[PDB]
Amino acid sequence: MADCRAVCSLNTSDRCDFVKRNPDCHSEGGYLDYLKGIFCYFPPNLLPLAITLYVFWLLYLFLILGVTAAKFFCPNLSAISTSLKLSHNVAGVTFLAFGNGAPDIFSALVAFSDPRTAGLAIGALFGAGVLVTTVVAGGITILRPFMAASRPFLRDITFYMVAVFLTFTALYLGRITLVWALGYLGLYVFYVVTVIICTWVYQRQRSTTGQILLQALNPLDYRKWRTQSISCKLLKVAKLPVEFLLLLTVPVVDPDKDDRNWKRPLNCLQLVISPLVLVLTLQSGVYGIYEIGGLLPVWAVVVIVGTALASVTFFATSNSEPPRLHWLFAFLGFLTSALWINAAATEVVNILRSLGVVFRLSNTVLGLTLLAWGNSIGDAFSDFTLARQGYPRMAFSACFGGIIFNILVGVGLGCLLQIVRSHASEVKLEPDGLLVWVLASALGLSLVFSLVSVPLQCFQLSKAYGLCLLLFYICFIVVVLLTEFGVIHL
Amino acid sequence: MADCRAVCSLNTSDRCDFVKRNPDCHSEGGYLDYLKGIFCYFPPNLLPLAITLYVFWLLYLFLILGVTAAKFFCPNLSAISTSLKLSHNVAGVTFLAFGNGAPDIFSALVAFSDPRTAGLAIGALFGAGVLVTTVVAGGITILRPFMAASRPFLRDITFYMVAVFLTFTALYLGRITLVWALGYLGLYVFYVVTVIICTWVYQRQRSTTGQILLQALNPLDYRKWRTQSISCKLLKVAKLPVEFLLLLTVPVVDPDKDDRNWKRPLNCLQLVISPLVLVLTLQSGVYGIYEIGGLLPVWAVVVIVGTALASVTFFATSNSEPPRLHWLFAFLGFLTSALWINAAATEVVNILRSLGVVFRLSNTVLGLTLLAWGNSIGDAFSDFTLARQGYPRMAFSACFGGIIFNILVGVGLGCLLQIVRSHASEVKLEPDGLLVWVLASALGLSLVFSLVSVPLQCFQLSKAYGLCLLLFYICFIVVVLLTEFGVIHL
Amino acid sequence: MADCRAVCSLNTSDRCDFVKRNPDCHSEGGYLDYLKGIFCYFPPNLLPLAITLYVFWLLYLFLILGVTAAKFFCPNLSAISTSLKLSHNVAGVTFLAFGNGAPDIFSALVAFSDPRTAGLAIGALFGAGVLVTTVVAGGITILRPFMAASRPFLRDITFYMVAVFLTFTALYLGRITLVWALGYLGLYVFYVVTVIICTWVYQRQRSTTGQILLQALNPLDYRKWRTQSISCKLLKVAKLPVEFLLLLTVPVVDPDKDDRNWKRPLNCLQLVISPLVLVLTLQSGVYGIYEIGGLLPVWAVVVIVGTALASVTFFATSNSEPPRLHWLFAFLGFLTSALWINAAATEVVNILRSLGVVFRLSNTVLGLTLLAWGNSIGDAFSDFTLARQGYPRMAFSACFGGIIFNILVGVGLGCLLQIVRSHASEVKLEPDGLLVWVLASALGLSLVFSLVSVPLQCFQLSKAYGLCLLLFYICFIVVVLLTEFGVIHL
Repeated sequence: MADCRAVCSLNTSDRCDFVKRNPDCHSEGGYLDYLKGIFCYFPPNLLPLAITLYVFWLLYLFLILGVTAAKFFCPNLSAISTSLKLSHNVAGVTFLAFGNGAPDIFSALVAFSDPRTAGLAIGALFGAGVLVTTVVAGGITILRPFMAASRPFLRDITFYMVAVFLTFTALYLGRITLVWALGYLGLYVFYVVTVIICTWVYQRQRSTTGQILLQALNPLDYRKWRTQSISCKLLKVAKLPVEFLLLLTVPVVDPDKDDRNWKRPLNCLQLVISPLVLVLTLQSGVYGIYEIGGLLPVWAVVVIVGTALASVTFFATSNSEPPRLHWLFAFLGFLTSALWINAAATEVVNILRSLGVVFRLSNTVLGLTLLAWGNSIGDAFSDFTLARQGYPRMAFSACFGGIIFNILVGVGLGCLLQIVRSHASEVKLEPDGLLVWVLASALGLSLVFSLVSVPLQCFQLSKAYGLCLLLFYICFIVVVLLTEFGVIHL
Repeated sequence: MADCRAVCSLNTSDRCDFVKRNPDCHSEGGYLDYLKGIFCYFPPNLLPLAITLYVFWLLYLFLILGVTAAKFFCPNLSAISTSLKLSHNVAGVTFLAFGNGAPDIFSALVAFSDPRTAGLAIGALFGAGVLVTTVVAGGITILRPFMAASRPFLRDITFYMVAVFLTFTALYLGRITLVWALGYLGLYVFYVVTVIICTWVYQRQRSTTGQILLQALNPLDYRKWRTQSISCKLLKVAKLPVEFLLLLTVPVVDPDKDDRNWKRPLNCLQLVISPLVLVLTLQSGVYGIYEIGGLLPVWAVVVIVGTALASVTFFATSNSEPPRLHWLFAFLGFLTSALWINAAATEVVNILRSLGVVFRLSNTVLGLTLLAWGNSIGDAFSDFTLARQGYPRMAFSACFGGIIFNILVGVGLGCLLQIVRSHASEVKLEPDGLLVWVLASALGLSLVFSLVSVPLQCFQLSKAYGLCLLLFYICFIVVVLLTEFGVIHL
Repeated sequence: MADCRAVCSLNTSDRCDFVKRNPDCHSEGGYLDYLKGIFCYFPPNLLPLAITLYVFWLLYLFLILGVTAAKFFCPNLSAISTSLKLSHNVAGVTFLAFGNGAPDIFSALVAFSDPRTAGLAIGALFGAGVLVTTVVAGGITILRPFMAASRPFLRDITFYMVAVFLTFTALYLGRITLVWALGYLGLYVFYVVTVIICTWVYQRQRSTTGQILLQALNPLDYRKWRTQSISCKLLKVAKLPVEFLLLLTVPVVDPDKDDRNWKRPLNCLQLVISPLVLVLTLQSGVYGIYEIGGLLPVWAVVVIVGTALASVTFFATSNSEPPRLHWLFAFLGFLTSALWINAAATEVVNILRSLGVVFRLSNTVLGLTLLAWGNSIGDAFSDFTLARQGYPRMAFSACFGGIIFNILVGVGLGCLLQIVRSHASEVKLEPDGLLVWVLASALGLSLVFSLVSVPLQCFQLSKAYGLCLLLFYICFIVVVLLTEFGVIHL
């Protein structure tokens, strides 16, 4: 079984056949085989043509994540937070945490499925934790200075430190048993229960149709369209199709407007469209193709129920006033929106992974540097967007809550599933070199620096904190890159 | 002669006898031993519980240093500074320097008594210097931004750099003679004389009884007691006994009040209590028990003289007006207060040292770290408290004056005493590894960074300076810890 | 051929003869042989007194660069910028860039003349780039906070990154051909053309005699002279001769005054003095003595033409009103002033080089530490002075424009001249150790940190950016020094 990279040294005539019968280059989770397109479709003598196009494609992806987070994800999450009268810390700890941590948990599971890649998975988790706790927090503090909550910050950082030290001990022992995974799950459940109980205790003390449908689906404001410059007009033309598709798919609820963005026919159609998208997209449509008893597919029952509910709500409410349950739509407008993030992020990885092969690079770098960046690009986008809109407290609290979520839930679930499926009494962790311990030391240093600096700063997070964190991360990345290339021997 | 740690692998029945028979399991400073209590006094099984108790004890110690510095040390020192019309720089250079540097000098002497531990002593001095010049200054600048005096800062940093480079040369030569120690003493005397002369030259240019006694000893304000929360009430109850004892022992003079905290009967009793405490505590009752000619003990003459003076001042002054020499009491209220710091700090070390055995570590690096932290914990407390109260200039100047004091006086006195006692022509310094030179390079880097940054900042010390110093110290500590564990081979 | 340093171990009687017949450790550029003066002139038994004198001399040099930049260079450059209505970015990109980069280009040429020193030359270029991009920018931001232009900053940093990566690739290949040098020259020409075109496009969118001569040459204001303190008076007395000489030599044009500093007789004499100085200075007289086919010397024609022009302008204008071409004088008042910088900087190097020969100074590294500092001392002085006067944008833009200038033009011209003179098809670059790659990684890290930080800061360059850069540079210098002395083995 020759390596996949050997297709580069193999004759151009047989490269496509080698790919068709070569494994170790068929990552999934995406939708398009990029290596296949490079090596079989586009003219063999235009290698670069596909390349530059892909680069452009990559840039287009960074536009999509720029829009979905700016217009639909953050406003829906803010409406959810306002409707339930939740504090910023609680919302950041639970909702943004789940939305930013689901892909990381899925990647951790798919990596823990193979005992060989357990070290790669734990290293990727540590790298993502380092990146989020340093660079995301730094940008959050720099973009919008603010004052953080003292008690929730101390509580969250203490819980995160406990979780990190438990993971450190588990890695040092080189093995994880059933008891460890059960303890991780119990610790996360206890953290959530403590959040809810403390928040509750603190809360007690203070005491025609068609034209409106076409207009709602029009993303172009002609009055605004007329006054833009040439570059702005071109950017708007580029953004138009994806914006129209997202408007068609993702509902939005904004409490800042008197009408609360109520578009009765559009919302009724979305009540059918969004669940269908969810079932047809989750797990790449495995549940969509699933048949209930071999007679009725899941998607058919889904569309039937959606159409029934849409007809009921169409005949139940009027155009003038939005129903009292309108905020529930925001929940849907959240969930689907989060999905529109995740898939996009996956595609970004499918870019970085592939082009990489063109220039064979070390996994001691591909799996630890680029994989964590691809996993946390959605978190970075969402946190920066929320910081710009005017909610720094929530994003800053999520910056630790989400990472606690990934570490605890991902490690525990992966270990439990590996134990149950393989019927093994333990899962063995193989430490691949000293780079894992370097990552661990960097994470510990970042956590200690934050815990020492923020209370000493009287909880007024200025820009110097973020700038110093940025310097630290850049220096750490440079040190790691120098170590991998053999310049520094440890 | 087996190592003391071997008591851990030895049978539980003979552990107490093993501790008793070996004098090396003994530490001089503490009023109370700890390893003996862990082994013999406690039930062998309840080993964790006792440990937790000690942890609690440690926390209680951090409370004591929190009170003595906040209520008695800093106000007395401020009254002393105001009475003599001294500038902030002068007071920080002399008085706070002596008060924060006496334990470091004592430790340096007790370490230089043994030629083997000379390298450990010089490394501890360098580590304490690094910690004070970086972390203490960083916290001082972060807690309260201010504008520092340019000329005294430049003078102090130049003198400190000269002293550090002289120590560097002495260490490189690997030997210290009588001439070197005499030069160190002469340099410190010249520094003090220059301070006095320059300060003098500048200003010339600019041109019933019982009820009051019981009330003075009551630390509880009932009106204030009623309005505190449950946690605050519990904290006050915990602080009450030590506060009462300190009020009984340490006089305080506050010029901010009209009466200047004049409690005539309490002060008269303190005039006898404080000297008795000084003689009975200094050198662990060493001078404490000595007898004058074998007939009259020192403490008896002390109490006789104190009672005579107390009777004289009782019959000499009235309750209405405080005597013109009242500020002299502040001097006493300073000295005893400083002692109340030092002993406490020692106890903290007796915690860190001990528990260490149970989970021993690398004394080579640890001696350098935990020992310096224990020595400088009092300096850190005093400087942070003074910065909070509103005197950043004085603490910032002390941050260099005190370290000049420790380096010069400790090294010179240790070398002189070792030469005189052992009748040797020189004292040999053995460089233990490259970690000493790493410490030296870190100290030099910190000094160069300060000397380049502060003048370039127009002497307006902001928070970024301290935050950057904190990052530097954390990174340096992480690098040292990684080097000691064999991850990085030099 | 024994090394020059061997003169130190050789007998004092033959040291001067050895120097007279010693070809190594020598260099030409200044107007003095410092080693000859140390080892032959001053009494052989007074090694130190003379050394101290040189130290004083060095300090005097730092005074000269302090005056010429403060009084004549920056005001003339500001007048040039104001007269042509140039933006700050354009002026910093072209004029200050040439003035600060001419000596670096000359040193790069004189180093590329020898194929052995190509690695030393490229390392010196990288070190100067690192120092300017970090420390100079840090001081510029700290001394005067400001808001930078976004688009020119992004453009300049992108061009600099492209140039640095091209140099990285050329060094990795270990060879430079004619095509590479021609591409470097074409890239610099394209950069200049893009600057001019973009700048042009933007603005289109917005749409008796004797007494006055003696008074002009008097640098002492008696009214101001009377009120200074003793130290200030001594400093003024020390500065008087060089100030008088510079007033005699360098014309100055200040648009802030109504008369625009018009001194008709002094300017007429300067019209002859300045060109004569230029011809009989640059190239240390190299073109200085060449003859016109023996028909006449160049200096004679120069003084004849200067006297003719001076007579014409003397008979052409009056004392009351300055001519419309007066701003052209500023151009001259710029160029000669820049020369008064360059020579001084060279002398500084002739200090550092020499005293160093006395010591066992290194070169592998030192040739890159002290040489870059000596080359960029003029740039640092000019940028700090311009930042103090109130033009931070121009100096900050020059901080990248000038370095682009040195890298591109110096490398291209050196390679082209070496190829043409030696008739070789390529120039071979020998990488001397890993320190060159360490320098490259440091430069890349600094550039990445700037490109990530400045846009994230909303282009409001505060003091924390500069302070963090200063910390980074100090740490990097300490790491390099530790690596060279064998403490850290790579």
